Amino acid sequence: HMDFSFIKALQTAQQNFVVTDPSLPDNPIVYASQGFLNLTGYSLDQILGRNCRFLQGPETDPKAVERIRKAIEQGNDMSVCLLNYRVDGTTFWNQFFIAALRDAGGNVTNFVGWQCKVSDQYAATVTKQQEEEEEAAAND
Amino acid sequence: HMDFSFIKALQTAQQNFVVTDPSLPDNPIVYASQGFLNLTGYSLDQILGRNCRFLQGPETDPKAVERIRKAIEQGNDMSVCLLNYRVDGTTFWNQFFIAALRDAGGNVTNFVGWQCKVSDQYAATVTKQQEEEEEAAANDD
Ligand SMILES: Cc1cc2nc3c(=O)[nH]c(=O)nc-3n(C[C@H](O)[C@H](O)[C@H](O)COP(=O)(O)O)c2cc1C
Ligand SMILES: Cc1cc2nc3c(=O)[nH]c(=O)nc-3n(C[C@H](O)[C@H](O)[C@H](O)COP(=O)(O)O)c2cc1C
Ligand code: NA
Ligand code: NA
Repeated sequence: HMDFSFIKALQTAQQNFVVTDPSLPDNPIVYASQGFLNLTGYSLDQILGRNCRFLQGPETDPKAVERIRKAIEQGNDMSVCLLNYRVDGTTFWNQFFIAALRDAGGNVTNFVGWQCKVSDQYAATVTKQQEEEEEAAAND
Repeated sequence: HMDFSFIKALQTAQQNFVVTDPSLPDNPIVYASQGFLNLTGYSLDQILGRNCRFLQGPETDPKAVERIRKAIEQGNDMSVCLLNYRVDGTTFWNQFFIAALRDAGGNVTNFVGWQCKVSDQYAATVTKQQEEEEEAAANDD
């Protein structure tokens, strides 16, 4: 159950992340780390106030995006590896974690998204495990 | 280790981390990632069942360790940059995050510690901010 301490931790450790505000229209970015800007090639001015879906493109697996979409609807933390796109259309494997931050009332005030770029070889092992988990699940 | 979402995230992202069990004497390591073993030079046989304090040595700031000690006592998540030691006695700057993980009853069942190695130059800017925050605080308290 992560709090503002998690944002401070990601910031000081120079991680790639964004903070969104679900009380605003389309749950937009309200903060992006210098690491995120370096990873994606966007300026802060190009992404502030925008939904993170601009990272997706035609080879992104819609099943991975659906897992993120459901986690946001439910306020559930989760992680998934999926293909994302830079400002120039080049791709990277994003081992992605999303956490819902709640106030003392237990209301979700913000989401944090942490992007870790992984190698093609490692992504192939992680997406194979995800494909296997997805099948085990659709058998139960 | 766990079904805790954050532990799964740290594991899949190949981070350096440990999980402890505060229900056991001296809150020992019950899980360490391959990244932690690679960063510190320890093998699992040397660290399972041990308190993480083996990472400290003479140049570690005791004020940083005290902040971690208090966070554990209170079940508060926090981060701090402090000097830590590998098994061979060589040092590295550990930008460190600790989180308390709770069951449905809200009891702390585990702590997770996430170690990010940072450069001497970057650590110098972070510890300066810590020194400045400590003074600003003692001008209130
Ligand atoms: C904090 C946060 C971070 C996100 N980061 C990513 C990301 O790194 N990659 C990605 O493909 N989608 C990311 N998303 C997901 C999209 O913003 C979006 O929620 C998803 O595409 C589902 O919504 P849609 O169907 O309206 O596009 C993130 C969402 C949030 C709230
Ligand atoms: C999950 C967890 C991870 C820890 N990781 C570190 C670390 O990376 N570096 C460190 O110097 N101390 C770390 N500690 C702190 C020590 O284990 C210990 O709590 C601290 O030295 C204060 O207690 P003591 O006064 O009994 O030594 C960690 C503690 C826990 C519970
Ligand atoms: Na796009
Ligand atoms: Na030692």
